[PDB]
Amino acid sequence: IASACLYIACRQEGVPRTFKEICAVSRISKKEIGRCFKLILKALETSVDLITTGDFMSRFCSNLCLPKQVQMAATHIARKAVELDLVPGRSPISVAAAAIYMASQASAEKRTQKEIGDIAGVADVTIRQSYRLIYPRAPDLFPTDFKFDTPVDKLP
Amino acid sequence: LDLAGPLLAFLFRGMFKNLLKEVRIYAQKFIDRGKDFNLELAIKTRIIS
Amino acid sequence: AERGELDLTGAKQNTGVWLVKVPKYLSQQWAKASGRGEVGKLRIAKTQGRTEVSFTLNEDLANEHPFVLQSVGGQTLTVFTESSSDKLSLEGIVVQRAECRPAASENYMRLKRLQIEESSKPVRLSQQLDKVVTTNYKPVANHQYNIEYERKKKEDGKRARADKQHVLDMLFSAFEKHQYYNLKDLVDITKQPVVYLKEILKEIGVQNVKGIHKNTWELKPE
DNA sequence: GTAAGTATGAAACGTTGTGCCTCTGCCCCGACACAGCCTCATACGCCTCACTCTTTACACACACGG
DNA sequence: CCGTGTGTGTAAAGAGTGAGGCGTATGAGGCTGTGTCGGGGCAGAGGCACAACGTTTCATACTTAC
Repeated sequence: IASACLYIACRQEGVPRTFKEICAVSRISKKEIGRCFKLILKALETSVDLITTGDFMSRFCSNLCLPKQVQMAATHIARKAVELDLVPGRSPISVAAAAIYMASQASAEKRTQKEIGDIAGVADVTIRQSYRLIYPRAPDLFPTDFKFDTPVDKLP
Repeated sequence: LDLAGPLLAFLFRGMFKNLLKEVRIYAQKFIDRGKDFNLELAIKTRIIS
Repeated sequence: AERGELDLTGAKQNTGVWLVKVPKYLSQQWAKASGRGEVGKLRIAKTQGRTEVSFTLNEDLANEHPFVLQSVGGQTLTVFTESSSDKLSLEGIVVQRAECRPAASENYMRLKRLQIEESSKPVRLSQQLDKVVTTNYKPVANHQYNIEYERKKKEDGKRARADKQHVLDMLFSAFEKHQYYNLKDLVDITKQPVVYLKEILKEIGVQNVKGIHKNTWELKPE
């Protein structure tokens, strides 16, 4: 119940965390955290605004050593990708991880899928799946005024 | 003369002993239950802070 | 003559030995090879009314150690050895004590400073960390212990309700081992549901109030 | 007129007395099977690929010696 | 001078680990139901470590006969 309340409060104040970021702190697994979250939302007769991909951008890119420019680039990529429906029905966290990966690979500071998965708590397979959907549309998602040393025109 | 350092070191050992006592109590509950314990969850960070 | 007997023959011969205090670097160099059978030569020079003791370091070992004697009348010292075959013997009696000092004074401290610094390597100090740690509580769906416990609970499964005859036979068979059993301990031996086990135990067994620990079940119906 | 006890003001340990935890059951549950579709998310597993030092083979070479 | 007596290139096995993608399996969730049983903090016994007068003791002057 305490873990569910903490998750609800974090979601409400506008700095939502992921269930995996509360499980890593609490002594229970994600399943019970989610069950108690739903039970509390049902009992309290309250609701929480749906999480957006931009909410996990700042924390994910601050845990990583990415600069602020790469953070803004990833946020813009993810927002445009969700607007363009390139990732239909996929969790916002996977989309955020894919945007962070592409922004890091295109920028001077490069990060592999493993580190991004550990930071965001997303399996590298999910990162690849969410990255291939937005792979062909890499350039138009980037900010127009974006400096880089590794061309956005070529990426893994 | 007990300056800031030695004064702070006096507090830290009392607060660190509580931290080590707390993890012992937390671990003992899980070990007796038969299940291993998570180290991150055993540590009470508010004790020192 | 026994295992604990001490071979005091050395004392009978009144053999004399010298006790020497030397620094670690001199012994450390000896400990380097420690198997060549030679580390230096001990030179003693005597005059009409004065005696001086000095030691010279081997040239190969290096790649003056003056000795000062001390009075031994204030304390009597003896040297004994324990054989690996459990045969203790007395090597002899100390007749003189000596100490070794360094010929150099200024640059000698430099070697000591290195030793003090070298012994300071295990002295761990707090390290400043440029970036706050963000790996603590890294996101994970299930704790490794939590999945293992869930798998173990699913594997062993719940205890089943065995037939009364089999449960009764096990209870009576175990009664011979000890007069009284605890309900919790008895459950493990019988491996039956607590409610079901209690009903069976109530049907025949009874609980007696004991003033030493607490009221415990007695397997004897009477 | 002391003697054998009579009274009196100190210590001193101990037996109920008082707490002080410490279990002991005991209700009070959730989670097991398992039914379809459903979509996304997580885990496993297995063979194909890589590669890398370390030999492994084999045509050829270059003296060597009697 | 044709025997012999040793080197050398370089990809070819020989292991020796190691890695990566993919495809299958799993899960979680709503739901609804039905037998049953451990569980993780719980309302109620149960017996010991202090604990607090207290009952006896012990000289030490005195009480009471004798």
